[PDB]
Amino acid sequence: MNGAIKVGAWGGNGGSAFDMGPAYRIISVKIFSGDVVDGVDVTFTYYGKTETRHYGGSGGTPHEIVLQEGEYLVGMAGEVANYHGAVVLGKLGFSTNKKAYGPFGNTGGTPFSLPIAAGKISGFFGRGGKFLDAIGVYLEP
Amino acid sequence: GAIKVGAWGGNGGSAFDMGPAYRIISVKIFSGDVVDGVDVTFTYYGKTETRHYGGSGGTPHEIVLQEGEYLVGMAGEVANYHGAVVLGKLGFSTNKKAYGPFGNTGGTPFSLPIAAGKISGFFGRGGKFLDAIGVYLEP
Ligand SMILES: OC[C@H]1O[C@@H](O[C@@H]2[C@@H](O)[C@H](O)O[C@H](CO)[C@H]2O)[C@H](O)[C@@H](O)[C@@H]1O
Ligand SMILES: OC[C@H]1O[C@@H](O[C@@H]2[C@@H](O)[C@H](O)O[C@H](CO)[C@H]2O)[C@H](O)[C@@H](O)[C@@H]1O
Ligand SMILES: OC[C@H]1O[C@@H](O[C@@H]2[C@@H](O)[C@H](O)O[C@H](CO)[C@H]2O)[C@H](O)[C@@H](O)[C@@H]1O
Ligand SMILES: OC[C@H]1O[C@@H](O[C@@H]2[C@@H](O)[C@H](O)O[C@H](CO)[C@H]2O)[C@H](O)[C@@H](O)[C@@H]1O
Repeated sequence: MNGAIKVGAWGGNGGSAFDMGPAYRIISVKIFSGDVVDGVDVTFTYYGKTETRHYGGSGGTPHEIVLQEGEYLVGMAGEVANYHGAVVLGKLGFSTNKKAYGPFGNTGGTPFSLPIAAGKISGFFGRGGKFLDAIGVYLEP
Repeated sequence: GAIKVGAWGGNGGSAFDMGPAYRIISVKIFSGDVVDGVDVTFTYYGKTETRHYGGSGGTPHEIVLQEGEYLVGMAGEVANYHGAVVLGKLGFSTNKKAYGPFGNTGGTPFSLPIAAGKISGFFGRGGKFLDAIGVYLEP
C-alpha cells in the first residue's frame, strides 16, 4: 500500500483472504493450534485505539506471545501441510529479539522460514477458513 | 532503516554484503550440483556496478530485468553438499515471470514470495559455492 512491505502468503489457496494491515504496535499474538494451526488472534494499537482481530478458524488451543516493551517479532516459521484435502499451516512459530516461540501444531509439511536480520513484523494477512490456510506478514525497520 | 530478510544457507564461507541498489539490472546464477555463485549488475547513485558471490564453477543462468520489472520472489533449498551447508537450488521471480530454481541438490526448502515490495540487494556467505543468501527489501 503506502510504502508497505508485504512479504509472504505461505500456505494453501483455500479459505478466504484476510488482511490485518500494518499495526502501530503489536501488543500480543495468540496462535490456536491443534493437529494444525486453527487461527491467529492479534491485539494491537492502531491510530490510538487498541484493536483485536480474529483470523483463521475458532478451534484449537491458545498459545500467546506477549510483546514486552522493546520486544518485537523478528522471525516467523512453520510448515504448510495437507490436512484432510486442504493445504493449511500444520505448524507455526515466531521469534522475538528476546525469546523464541513454538512452533505450535503437530502436522508436518513443506517448511518455510522468515528470519529477519533487520526489521520486524508489524502486521498480518493471509487466508482463513476452518483453519489457517495461509499467513503472511508486514515488514518494517 | 534497511529491511534485511533471511540469510538461508550455511555458516561456511565468508560474509558478503551487496547493500541495497537503486535498480538491479540483471542476475546470473552459476549452478552445477549446487549453487556455485551469483552475479549482480545494478545501478548505484549514477554508477553501474557488478558484484559476484561464491565460487567460480557452474553454468550461468541469467535473469535480465526488463523495463519496469523487479525481483518479487526468491526460493531454493539449502543443502549439505559433501560436508558444507550450501544452497543447492535457487531461483527468482519477477512480477512478470518465474526462473529456475537452478541446481540439482535438494535439502530443506525455503521461499520468499513478495506481495508488496521488491528485492534491491543481496547478502550472505560464500566460498567455493554460495553458502547462504539473503535480500534487501524495499517498497
Ligand atoms: O473444535 C472445537 C474444539 O477444538 C479443539 O481443538 C482441536 C484439536 O483437538 C484437534 O486435534 O485439532 C483441531 C484442528 O487442528 C482443533 O480444532 C480444542 O482443543 C477445543 O477446546 C475446542 O472446543
Ligand atoms: O479449497 C478450495 C475452497 O476452499 C474453501 O475454503 C475452505 C473452507 O471451506 C474450510 O472450512 O476451511 C478450509 C481451510 O481452513 C478452506 O480451504 C473456500 O471457501 C472456497 O471458496 C475454495 O474454493
Ligand atoms: O567450514 C568452516 C570454514 O568454512 C570456510 O569456507 C568454506 C570454504 O573454505 C570452501 O572452499 O567452500 C565452502 C563452501 O563454499 C565454505 O564454507 C570459511 O572460510 C572458514 O572461515 C570456516 O572456518
Ligand atoms: O569448476 C569449473 C567447471 O565447473 C563446472 O561446474 C561444476 C559442475 O560441473 C559440477 O557438477 O558441480 C559443481 C558444483 O556445482 C560445479 O562447479 C562448469 O559446468 C564448467 O563449465 C566449469 O569448467
